[PDB]
Amino acid sequence: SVTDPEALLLLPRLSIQNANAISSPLTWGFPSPGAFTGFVHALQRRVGISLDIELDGVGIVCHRFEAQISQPAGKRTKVFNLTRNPLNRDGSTAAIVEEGRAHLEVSLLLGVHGDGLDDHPAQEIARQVQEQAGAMRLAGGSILPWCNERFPAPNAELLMLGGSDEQRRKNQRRLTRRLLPGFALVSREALLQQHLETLRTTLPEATTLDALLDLCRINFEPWQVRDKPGWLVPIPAGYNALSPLYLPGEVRNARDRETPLRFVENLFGLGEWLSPHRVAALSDLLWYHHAEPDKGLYRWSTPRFV
Amino acid sequence: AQICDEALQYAARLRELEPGWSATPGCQLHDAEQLWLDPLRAQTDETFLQRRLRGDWPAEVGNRFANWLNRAVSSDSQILGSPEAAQWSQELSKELTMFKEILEDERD
Amino acid sequence: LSTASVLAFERKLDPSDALMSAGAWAQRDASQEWPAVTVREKSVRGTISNRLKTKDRDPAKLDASIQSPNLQTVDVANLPSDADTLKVRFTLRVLGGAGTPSACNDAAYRDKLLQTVATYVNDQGFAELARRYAHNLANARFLWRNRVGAEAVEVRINHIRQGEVARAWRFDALAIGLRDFKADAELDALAELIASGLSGSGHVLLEVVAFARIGDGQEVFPSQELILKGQKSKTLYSVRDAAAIHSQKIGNALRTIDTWYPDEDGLGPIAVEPYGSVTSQGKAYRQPKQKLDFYTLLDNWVLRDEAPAVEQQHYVIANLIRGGVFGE
Amino acid sequence: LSTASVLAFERKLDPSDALMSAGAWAQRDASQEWPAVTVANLPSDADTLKVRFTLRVLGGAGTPSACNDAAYRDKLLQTVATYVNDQGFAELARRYAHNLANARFLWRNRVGAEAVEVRINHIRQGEVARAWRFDALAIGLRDFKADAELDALAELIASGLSGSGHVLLEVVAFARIGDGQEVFPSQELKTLYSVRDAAAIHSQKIGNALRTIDTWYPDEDGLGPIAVEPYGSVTSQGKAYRQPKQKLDFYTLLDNWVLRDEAPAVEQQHYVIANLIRGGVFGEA
RNA sequence: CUAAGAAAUUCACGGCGGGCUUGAUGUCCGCGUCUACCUGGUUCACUGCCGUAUAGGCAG
Repeated sequence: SVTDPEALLLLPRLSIQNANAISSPLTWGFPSPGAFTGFVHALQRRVGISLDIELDGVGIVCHRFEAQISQPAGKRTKVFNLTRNPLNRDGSTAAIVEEGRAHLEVSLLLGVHGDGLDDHPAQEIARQVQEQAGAMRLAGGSILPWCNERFPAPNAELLMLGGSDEQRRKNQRRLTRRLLPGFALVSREALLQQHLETLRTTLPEATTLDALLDLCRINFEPWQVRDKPGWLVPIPAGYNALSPLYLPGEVRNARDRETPLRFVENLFGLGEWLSPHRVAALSDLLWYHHAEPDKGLYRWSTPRFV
Repeated sequence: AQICDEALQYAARLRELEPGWSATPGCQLHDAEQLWLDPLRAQTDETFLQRRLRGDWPAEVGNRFANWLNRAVSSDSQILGSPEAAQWSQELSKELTMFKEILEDERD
Repeated sequence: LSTASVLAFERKLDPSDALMSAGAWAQRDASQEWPAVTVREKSVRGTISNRLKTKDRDPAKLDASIQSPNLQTVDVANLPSDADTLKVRFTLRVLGGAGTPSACNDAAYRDKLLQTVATYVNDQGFAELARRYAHNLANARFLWRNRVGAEAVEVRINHIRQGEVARAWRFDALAIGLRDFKADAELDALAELIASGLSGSGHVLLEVVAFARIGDGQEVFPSQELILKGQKSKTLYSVRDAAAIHSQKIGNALRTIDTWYPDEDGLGPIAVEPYGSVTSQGKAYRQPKQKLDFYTLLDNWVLRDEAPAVEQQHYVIANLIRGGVFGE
Repeated sequence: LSTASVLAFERKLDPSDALMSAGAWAQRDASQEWPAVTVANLPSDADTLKVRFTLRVLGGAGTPSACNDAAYRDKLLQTVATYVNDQGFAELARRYAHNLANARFLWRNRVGAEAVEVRINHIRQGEVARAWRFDALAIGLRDFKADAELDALAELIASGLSGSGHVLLEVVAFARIGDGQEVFPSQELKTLYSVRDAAAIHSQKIGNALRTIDTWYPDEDGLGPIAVEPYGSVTSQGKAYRQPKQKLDFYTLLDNWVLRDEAPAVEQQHYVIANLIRGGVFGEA
């Protein structure tokens, strides 16, 4: 439970068009959690210093999902819908470097820490965060601001260290009315490890054993299907170095000549989509990223979710 | 508990997305759902009660699908006269604990 | 030689539904145009009355339902404000051919069953069973809750031979008891008629009209229907907008002749049933752990030729008279 | 040995629906033909009311219609036997006779009246056997338990509840509410309650004024009688009395006196027996 | 500081001609739904009471 938020912030219903749907070399679907943990850090270096606050955690709640896919004739797999790119200066068609896209309706429980809570009102913070977050892009996709027939959904804020124990189930059961048509994505790292010593029949690794939880696999009649622990998905769970760290000028194709570089690989894990009524406290639902730069581990998870 | 959650999911889907009601035809066994599938509509949808500002005793839904779950199966016979039939009434004493106040807090 | 897997018996003693009618006393010798007791609609509110949920007497759940009402809507049947005697009229048909089943797979079993009932009949007639059915006709028993708290109950039984009355009986039903089966002249004369009907010795039709003087404007109790503003709580049985008792309820009130049990010190008759059980007591008296029960006694007396006690043969033949789906 | 699961009692002291007719005064004993309220315009010729219902006092107290355990059956019947060996029903019967004495079955057609007279007739046939006349404004309605020649009407109901005779009571109430105001019958789901095109009161509302007995309750005796109810509540004034936390309550006083044979100076058992006379599906589990 | 940052699938079209689905049949037989209640909670604007501007005879 590192850096417990003194305030939760609910960016209520963000509508996103053309988000990246590939998300890893192995997975596809809902985009990576590192996109969200980078989005909250891009908020943090635009309004977080001007308000002296700290946006550090993020809760991912997907309300609506739609992918540009199509199922071919005579196959049970999917293929991705594409865009026609511009031509070359030769007049010929360029290569088809395929990309997956998805529409996306999301909610973001942010978590605020600093001393700027105690200087500004709770309504000043929420507008300066919301109207900033309509200038940015989430997963390569445009955050589309509100216009409709209904009313724009407002950006609330709790102060979850404030109140009695009756307010600690009056407040955290008031936001859950605004998160309930969708599902929350949490990190399940203990399941994939306790399913690894569960396999005593074979002695596998975590690669073939995360592939054995994605399955609606069918067991022989002693037919039947093996039991469901929930709605489990594979997620990208960070990065891992495959190179030593380079000095910040000794590659001349970097994004900048002031930051060190590593060549990294992906690092795959397990997650679960669950209704937010199973959630005891909504601060346990937040995504952080910790790094071990002495190792090569750059990863993200939801800690404090038992 | 998954069914108790996806019932609330169904309630939340029908809560939004439906900007009209014409409930006069077609219904002859489906009643007492103004606390369960009805928005506020900025209008007194009362039924000669205090429905619009008060929403208590929600056994018109809670027990009414707690019996729906029991009548999902009737061929189970030898559970009667056993100490394991008490275990089946444990989690239905649990979903009759956690379901009330999340149905009163929407009408205020 | 085994019990057949299919055994069906048609009912003997089949009554109709009982139409309720309302009139004054001493106008009951001219009761051919008395109006029907109708079924009305009233609204009914009462507070909570049950036992409260134990271990849930906390003041959270406590202060919710006890101030919010319970607005029902029921049916009632009442006498009119100028009428103090209920008229209940039905028709009883006695058929005969008691031991002959409708459906039966085996023919050796049918051959043994017909001989067992045919040697019951000539050894001792239907006059004992008919003497006990005539008592339940002679007192009112079919007036179920219409009989308790009555001034006078009078029962008239006519024998409709062709289209007119071949013989009229006339019973004051309260002097005739509800526990004892004492013998009378005109009641043995009715037992003879029902006993000839049960043995196929003539066609028998009976019209039974009971007059119970309960009081002016009071509530009568027709039988209650299963409910599938606007009649939410109680439905009462009526046939062509006239309140009525079910035929099977009257039939239950006639077959209450069973006064033999494994455990008895005087409790009155219950209805003849296999595994002889009372719905208003939750209890079975002929449980098969005691070996006095219809299937045990029937199977012994037909297969193994174990002739029962002479009192239990009456119970077995009464179960054949009521009908049923036996066999499996 | 323990409580059964299925138990119900039947409604003793069952009234009928009280039809209400108007009519002009000085035709009182010759009231064979007074018309009823013909609907919704009320005259000024008729200056008084006429409320008639019949009342049956059945008999049997602790005999259930449908029990479930025979040991509990005989224990409850011997508890009612030890109650009835102690005394008759006459202490409850005089308090029922008190509600019969006035016209408190006129709920709001009595408040605002100048002279109300109640006539109770105990009838064996169509012939009337013994008659009574009481003055409703001049007799009690609260306490002090004192009026002469009402003890015979008490002993009648005590015999009828103990079973010493068939009792049928044919009551008439003349309410001088004034020279033809607009009286108020019961109301169904807004429409006034009728019987045949004549206005009337429900028999549970006529009957609710009859078990308005209970002047014994946890608070002080300054407010008077409440209707004998399990968890004895008031449905519209709002106060829901006789909480099960404290012990004076019907299910507590029934289950501790049948199963756990309690007998201190607790002779206010009249609430429990008055609930058994009310009847109802008592419990169970 | 987000597997970051970028992107026009487009033009045209005749699905169509024909056709015998038949023949036969026993759903029966038995049954107790009961007990209780205050709509004394805010449950459509029915022809005969001299003028929105604060102003005027209600044996309803």
